[PDB]
Amino acid sequence: TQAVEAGEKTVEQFVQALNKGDYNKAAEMTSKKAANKSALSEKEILDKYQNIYGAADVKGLQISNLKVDKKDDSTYSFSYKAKMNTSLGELKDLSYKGTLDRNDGQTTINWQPNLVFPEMEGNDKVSLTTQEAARGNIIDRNGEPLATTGKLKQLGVVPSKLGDGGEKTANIKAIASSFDLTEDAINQAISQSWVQPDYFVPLKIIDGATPELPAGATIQEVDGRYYPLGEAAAQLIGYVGDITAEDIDKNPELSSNGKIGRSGLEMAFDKDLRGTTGGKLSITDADGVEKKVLIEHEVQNGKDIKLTIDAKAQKTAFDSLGGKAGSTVATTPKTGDLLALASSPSYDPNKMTNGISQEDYKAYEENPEQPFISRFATGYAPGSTFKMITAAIGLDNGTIDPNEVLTINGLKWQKDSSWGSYQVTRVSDVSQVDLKTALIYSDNIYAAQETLKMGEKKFRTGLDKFIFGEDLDLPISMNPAQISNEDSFNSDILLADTGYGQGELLINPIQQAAMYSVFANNGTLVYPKLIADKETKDKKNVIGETAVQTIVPDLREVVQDVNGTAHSLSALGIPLAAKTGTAEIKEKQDVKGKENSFLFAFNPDNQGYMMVSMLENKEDDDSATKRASELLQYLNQNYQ
Repeated sequence: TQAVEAGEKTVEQFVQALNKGDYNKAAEMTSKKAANKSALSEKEILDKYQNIYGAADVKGLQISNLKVDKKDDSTYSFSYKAKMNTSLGELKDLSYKGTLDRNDGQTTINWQPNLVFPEMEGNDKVSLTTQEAARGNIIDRNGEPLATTGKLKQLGVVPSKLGDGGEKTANIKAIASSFDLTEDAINQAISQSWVQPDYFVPLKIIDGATPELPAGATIQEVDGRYYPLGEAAAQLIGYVGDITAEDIDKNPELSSNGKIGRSGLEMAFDKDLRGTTGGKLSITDADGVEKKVLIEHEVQNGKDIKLTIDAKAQKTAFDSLGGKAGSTVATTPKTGDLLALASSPSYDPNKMTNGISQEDYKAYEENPEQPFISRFATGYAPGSTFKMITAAIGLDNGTIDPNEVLTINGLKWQKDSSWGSYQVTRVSDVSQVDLKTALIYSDNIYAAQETLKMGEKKFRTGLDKFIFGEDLDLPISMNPAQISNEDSFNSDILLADTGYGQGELLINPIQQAAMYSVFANNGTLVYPKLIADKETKDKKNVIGETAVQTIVPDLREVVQDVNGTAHSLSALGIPLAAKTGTAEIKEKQDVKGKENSFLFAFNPDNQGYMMVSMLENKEDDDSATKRASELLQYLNQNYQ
């Protein structure tokens, strides 16, 4: 037992060194090269594991059922079950066996090639052939492709067929102007270290019709990932990139030859989209004749993924933002289907997944408006649109009488002198303000006063019935919405500011569309849904049906009344309930004050669609309502 336990320790240290890829450390614990001892030297054992385990991308060698006994005077037999991960999947239930040598004061392993794979002997070889899986597609609610694998036209040049001096400069100028390329790029591309005179130097993926090809330019058809909506859905869909050696070390079941999702749904659904590699891992004898098949299965192409997105609504929602900073979310509020998740400004995913320069990529990262942000999944203060929620809560708990008229004088207001210089501000100096008037004119002072009357306890009781703190079941990285930093406001100012939607509230556009769905479901909250096949999930009695039937008619007046803040939408001539909003942010970079513009709108007749749009850090005289008519027409026509 004293020496048997030393043998158990040596075997366990051997598997550990193999598991960690430190093959030299494992080889240094083997007996001398001899018959009945080790079959190879330490360097040859190191090279044997490094070549074989490296070829199969072996990872996570784990053992079990270890048994160590005694065979001779200084010979101890050992055996164990083992499993490992390879580029063809998990190799399970392996029967390893060997002997130990306890000559001096230390115990070594009589290494044999059967400690690489169980049934290897002498100079057996290992073979691995693989077949790449084709990546599945991402499609919209009607089968339109959002992310697909298609054939791309690759424009490139051969430096030998380009010219010598003068005619070479002319062809480069002709190719640069015929395909919209800079002249310095074509010369820099053909002058890279890897280029040889006869090589095909790829320049640009051209889409559509191909112009005339000058001397040296050729078009080659190559397969690659393609995004038909382009930047219009770049943040949601994401992009794929080349797989690196570090990716394979983390997951050997990837294809070192293929693509991996780097962001968006391409990354969230990388496993389902990439499929599984086919092929065979086999042992052969000294000559290439096959002995034992360790792992074998055919290739399984990636499965498709069908979204709730409407490809036309997604493109319209993105285009309406005009490249400004903002986001738009469209839903069918009775089921939660996410028709559109637009974020602006955006990046070119086709350029990212093909060839993008360090300069163009840097321009994306240093852009102050940050096109890489998924703004539909970023927490914002909801803005004064949030009056609807505060009103609904105030109606439910009897604090708010819809017909009671507050008297408000001026554009500023504070509870008392303890607020110091701070005052709640409104835009319209309306003296007599009831609930309907406050919603039509977007009166923040009314909301702030009603919130203070209601009090924190009653206000939080109404807010807690929503989805604050909840993790939505969506394949989009996102933080749960919050009412404030802590469980208490500990401030009348913070309570009042929250009343019209801008204290420490953080609610992303998707979570806003979730909350605001109560007005299209008689007080039932319907959780948003992105995968088409998923089941509708709702939350009942979030606000009272009485509050809905009081507020929605007022929200119609926000559009229909001549002084409603969304009155420009009455030009559509469609049934609309809407609510605009604003939010002031501290900025610090300009320390002048940034203002966000919000729009909420849905069909109050059939509840067929709902929209939440926002402009982040709006330019002067710009608004979300000014940009919404086109999307509202489309949704009203196609979602009743």
